[PDB]
Amino acid sequence: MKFNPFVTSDRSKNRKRHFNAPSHIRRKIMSSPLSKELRQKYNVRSMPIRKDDEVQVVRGHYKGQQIGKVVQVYRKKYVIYIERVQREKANGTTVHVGIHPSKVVITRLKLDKDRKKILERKAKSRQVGKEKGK
Amino acid sequence: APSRNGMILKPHFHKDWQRRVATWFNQPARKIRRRKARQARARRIAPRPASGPLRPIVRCPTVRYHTKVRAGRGFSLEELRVAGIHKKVARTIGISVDPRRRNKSTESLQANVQRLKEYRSKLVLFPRKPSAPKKGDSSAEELKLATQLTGPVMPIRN
Amino acid sequence: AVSELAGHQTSAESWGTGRAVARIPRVRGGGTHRSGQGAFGNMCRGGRMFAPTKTWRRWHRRVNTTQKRYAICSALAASALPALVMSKGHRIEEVPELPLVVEDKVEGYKKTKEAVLLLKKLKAWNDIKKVYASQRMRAGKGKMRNRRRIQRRGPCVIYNEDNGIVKAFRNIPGITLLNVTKLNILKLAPGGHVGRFCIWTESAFRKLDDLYGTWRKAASLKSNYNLPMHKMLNTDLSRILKSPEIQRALRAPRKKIH
RNA sequence: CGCGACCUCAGAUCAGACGUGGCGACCCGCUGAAUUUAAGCAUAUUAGUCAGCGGAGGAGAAGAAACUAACCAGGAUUCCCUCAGUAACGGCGAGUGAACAGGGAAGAGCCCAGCGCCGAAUCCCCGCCCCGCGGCGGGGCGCGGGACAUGUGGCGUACGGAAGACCCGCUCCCCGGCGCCGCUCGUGGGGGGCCCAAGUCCUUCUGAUCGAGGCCCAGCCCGUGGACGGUGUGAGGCCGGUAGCGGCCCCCGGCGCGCCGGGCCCGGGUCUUCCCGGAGUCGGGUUGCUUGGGAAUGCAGCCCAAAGCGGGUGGUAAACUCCAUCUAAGGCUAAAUACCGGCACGAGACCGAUAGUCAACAAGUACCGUAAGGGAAAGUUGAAAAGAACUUUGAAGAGAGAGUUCAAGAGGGCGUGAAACCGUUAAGAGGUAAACGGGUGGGGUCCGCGCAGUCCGCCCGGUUCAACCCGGCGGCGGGUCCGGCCGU
RNA sequence: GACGUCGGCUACCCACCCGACCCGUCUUGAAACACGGACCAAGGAGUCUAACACGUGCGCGAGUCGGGGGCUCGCACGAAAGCCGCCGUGGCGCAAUGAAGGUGAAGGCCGGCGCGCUCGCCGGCCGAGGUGGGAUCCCGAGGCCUCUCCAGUCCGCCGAGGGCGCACCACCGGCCCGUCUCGCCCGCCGCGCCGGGGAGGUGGAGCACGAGCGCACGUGUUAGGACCCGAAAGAUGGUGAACU
RNA sequence: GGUAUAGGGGCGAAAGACUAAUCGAACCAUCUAGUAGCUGGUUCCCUCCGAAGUUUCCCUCAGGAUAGCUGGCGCUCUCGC
RNA sequence: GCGGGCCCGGGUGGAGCCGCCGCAGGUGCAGAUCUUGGUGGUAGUAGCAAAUAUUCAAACGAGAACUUUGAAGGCCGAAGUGGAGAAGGGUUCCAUGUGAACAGCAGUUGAACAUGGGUCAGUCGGUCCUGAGAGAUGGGCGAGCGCCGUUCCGAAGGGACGG
RNA sequence: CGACUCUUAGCGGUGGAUCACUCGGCUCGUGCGUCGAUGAAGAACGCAGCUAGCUGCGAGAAUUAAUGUGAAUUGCAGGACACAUUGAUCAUCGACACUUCGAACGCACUUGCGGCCCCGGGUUCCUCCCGGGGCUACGCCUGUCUGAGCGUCGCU
Repeated sequence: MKFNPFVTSDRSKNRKRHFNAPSHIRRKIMSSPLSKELRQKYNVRSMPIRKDDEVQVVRGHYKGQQIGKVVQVYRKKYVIYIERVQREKANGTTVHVGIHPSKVVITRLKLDKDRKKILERKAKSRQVGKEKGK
Repeated sequence: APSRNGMILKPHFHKDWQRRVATWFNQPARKIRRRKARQARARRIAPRPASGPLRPIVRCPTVRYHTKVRAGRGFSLEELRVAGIHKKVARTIGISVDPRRRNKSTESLQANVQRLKEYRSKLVLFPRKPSAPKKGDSSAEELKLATQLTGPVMPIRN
Repeated sequence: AVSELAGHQTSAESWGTGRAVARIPRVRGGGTHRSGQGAFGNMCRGGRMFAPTKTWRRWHRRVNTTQKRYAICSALAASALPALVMSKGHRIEEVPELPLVVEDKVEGYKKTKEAVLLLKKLKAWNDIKKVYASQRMRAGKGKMRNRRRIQRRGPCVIYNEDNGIVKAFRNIPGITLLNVTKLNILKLAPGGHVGRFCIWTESAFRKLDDLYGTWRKAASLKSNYNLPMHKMLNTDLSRILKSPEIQRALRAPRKKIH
């Protein structure tokens, strides 16, 4: 349960917050889990997805072991477009079918100055929590 | 219209009472707020009693009761003078003082004087500064008890 | 309650006799859809509900302290008698003894895993097992009114003092923690059914006597309270009916129906 | 014949500040009815209420007795219970209607005029220097001005005060700056920002699982975390979060220690001598409103109009006589109190698009009236537009193929698609309008039989063990209460 | 009797015989030439608060109570629940009768002292009276018997008859308060325009060994919008001379 | 065309005529869900019992109160024992 | 199942629902000239009849009685069915394109729809002046918002020549 | 057997009823409890590449500066950015800015007429003219300056 009197735990308000959250909050919301190897190495459970990360689709019709590069992140649609998850329209042109980040696993991270520090902060907090538990 | 021996009654619901109905759905919240304020005041006055200033022994008018003894508004000036306590210093020490009370009988005066004597006997006066000046109690009876007194100080029992 | 201004915010006047309308207060003038429609009535569209709900309805009910003590004492008494507990749906088939008294080391527990291990060892884990299957979706508007999920009640746990037992028995679904001094009838008899499966600590079990007292001793924790007297002592009427004393003064029954 | 002071009175785009209006849920001061009741109606009731006007705050008002009581007395104001639907008011009808005391929430007391003492010892403005200046202060230097003797400041105010005598004990309170150590209760004060546990494990359905089964103990791991939401269904472990005296980085507040500049020579008790009271105000007559206040509770225009062992009150008018209780005509003050407006939150035995606010949507919007004002209707394709490429008839709207989708038997007002009503197919029938009840018959719709349905269920005739013993285990009942506990 | 034959009371259509006027309402009287009514879908009208009266259920019981407040929690479940020298300040009841000053519910028997004077004063005893009807309980002569005659304790059923007599009804008495009449005595800190007592009538919502308090439910009566809709009117504040 | 007279008011060669399609008292909002002894309506089934238009009083006569008719809850007793 | 109603079978539908023990209610419709919305008979019916009148040929166009052009016959007959304004409307004005909806038939047409363009001032008017009138300051009243009044209980010209 | 009419059933028409969903209401409770002449509430008019309405903004007009976060906004192009760079978008917002009416303030409300100073064009202060910048509303408090009185006075 939740005991803080300032948390909502209400269907209408939570849905309103989720569907009206700003762009920076939606960035955190659209987070995807890391692969087993990346999790073991960086000691990070999950990271927000980026524009050009390698990724595998886990759930859906496009389920497979292909490691496709993300093409873009449509945060207005709460979805991402990846390299080869696409379907042909009536006129033959291909269009990328959106895949939710929660149904996708990151295989390779795009490491930048901000990405490395986010990973370091998450690993440090994880280690501190584990030490407090021990 | 009356019907077969009903009580004759006159309800007072001829005004716009529905506009002035006062609900009590805020009663538990009000009780919680009062409790929080009381605890905050007690933490504010760390060594002072939670209840507050000492109250004198007082009897009741209206011969209906005529026997009950309750807490008074404050100690009378004559009672303070007999006890040898300055009226202004009593306020700073924590003695309730009101200047309107009279003193007709000697029994109440003597009882209040005895109560003041007992209060000064069991009063621990912290010094103004850490280095104890005159009239300040010894540090021996300061570390043992630096806590508040729950309930009224020296409660009155009939 | 509903808003007091509901329905009467409009300014409607009734068209008198001489027109095909049915003498209903209708909206005055305008070039809109809501013009000469009908308002201020319970049967009209929009309108105002008959007898609007008011906030000062007598929501709360007062119950006598002695009656509440009687009810909670009856619930504690019916916590025994495994027939009632089983009929209440609690699976206590493997419980070694229904007045399940456990040591005081449970208060020292601070881990839900330790709590689960204790429940499994005491064989009360089947009730939580049943609660897990009982987890389901509620029917009706409760889903959209913050009551979406429902589940059965698990075994209650009574503790003398909180030393971490509440923290340990908190993530297990259905478990309700109760202090002996602050027992709740609404949790001891959920739904008005007197049966309940409870797990006591040694200190709480011993403090029950100091809380309620026996028939020949006052409570000593409640100022003036004693256990209610029995209307009849020998409750087993089957034993009474076939006793020699009664049967010695009975006529021969007639079962030769004509 | 002018100049120089003062009192009254004007001009300034003189120097520096202030008020105007809005909101108005709560509050304060006025004005203020009628529908209604009385089964009519005029006093009454609705009602100091609606409407109207003015004025502020986060609360406002009130507030420390010209009090309550008659008791062995209590002792500011405000709020709750009770007093109490009581005393009392009322065509004594309908109806109206307190207060004292008691128990609680809170609790804090004070300051002037006058009387008097001090060399006006007081205050405001302008110039310079130092600190500091985003709620313009402190000190110093100015024969620089002004206000004030038609009274500023210190002591001092009803609980007495002041001045001397000489008994007692002794020497800290506050303001303006410069810094410093402890992150200061929801258990780290307030605000912001970033993070912290565990299966997408093996089969099986589906369009998609979040479904079902199993996985060293109901099952695998976490659990101080099994709230919630999203994700192609019903997810503790996919994600955000949730729990936590969990972690990190900033800003602000107060509580505490050091330094500078200062202001500050600040008491209690006994005795002696003096002093001490707000006027067109109280009060009386009056009339109008109001009140439970009734030979007048309160507020008032008018007239009369004071006194000081005086004045007010003591719920029946007056006179005499003792009592009890306060000190009006001056002022300040948080707390418990109210909050349908404003900012930000939490919650529901509430309604779920003719319901809930008028307004779930480009709602006080469209629109109507010259105007004050009146005021709607209107949610849902799909998991994903993947929103029907292309061929063909037609000018086109519209179709026929083909295609996407699990599903268009979901095709842009598209989820589910009922009734009234209509078109078409199939059957039946038809000159007393149609329709209905009771009783049959005929024809159809399918339903249950059957390629006989003679439905079985017990007793009797035509591969091992009960019967009977041995060993072990478990259960029931019983008395010599046998022995011990238990128990009235 | 069994591969185009069976059973389907009910529901689909049709035919026949009998019966059969359209619903709701006002009304003595409706099918009415009385009123509302084309059809369908959604909404739609005895609610809530307060005061009572009665009945029922529960708890306690000459007591009963939680109103308000306080102590436990940071509210998930909780604005819940537990507790209070507050346990009772306070409400109801345990005492009523008068306008009020006020008063205020028990008697009887026995012995004695005054003249037993239907009156007063001293001690002991019984301690809510009596009659009639009273559900139930007690005694109960005796009878019924038992394979034979007697004796005979036991388990019985009936049991005439005789009693203690719940609750309740009728009546007779008794007691408390107000009032009327006739009357005789008591007490003193203050001997009076003092206080108290008796008998006989009468008025009271009274006593006569109690029954109330809290909660919940049902019905009825009211004040509130008051089962729903409906006026002709009245008042307050604003807008209109673009028509006339 | 401009202007003045605004609702118990204006204006009227006077018709109770006009005052924004309304005038023997205009329009908008509020009191207001004003009151009605008077119309109309008043939502599922089964079972049991089951009425009155009569008494007297009321500025009472289309209505109430009071008895009467009725239902429910029981209670005290007698017995084909 | 007397009955209120309920349990199965089939078809559509795609995401929540129900049984029992108790509690609570904004809990059951045939009517109220009931409120909202939709649909019928009437009914392809009444009607598309006020102010004399149209005809021929061609063009565009898929489509012609209503458009355009040419010709013929007519009416308004200079107080007009003409040419310009004021109030009022506000893009209705112009060109091109379309025929989804409107022009109670139709339309290739329109004041419809979609695109683009358009109003040029010392001399034409507002601006200036005052008329009937309205309305501040001074003053008075008013509980108050404000009202009375425009010379009335005003120290009412801040202007000018010369020195 | 026709046509029309009546009933029932399948399918197909108008209609959006029922059910399931809900970024919305209603009610209760908690904390805070803040407008304005340094220009409030409200109104008008403008601002996007394509922009009508809502919302946001004010000629710096779909937002400027700074802080936090860290790779987007998106209906299409354009693209700025090197996301090893204060650096795209968002939130915070403490700096800057904030058109015209409106208590609304030079007089009136037509968007018309002005006055007192300064600057630039024009000038060589030369008064016109043009443009820009600051003041010019009422009541009232303290102080300052200039004034009136056959008001009270003292000298000449």
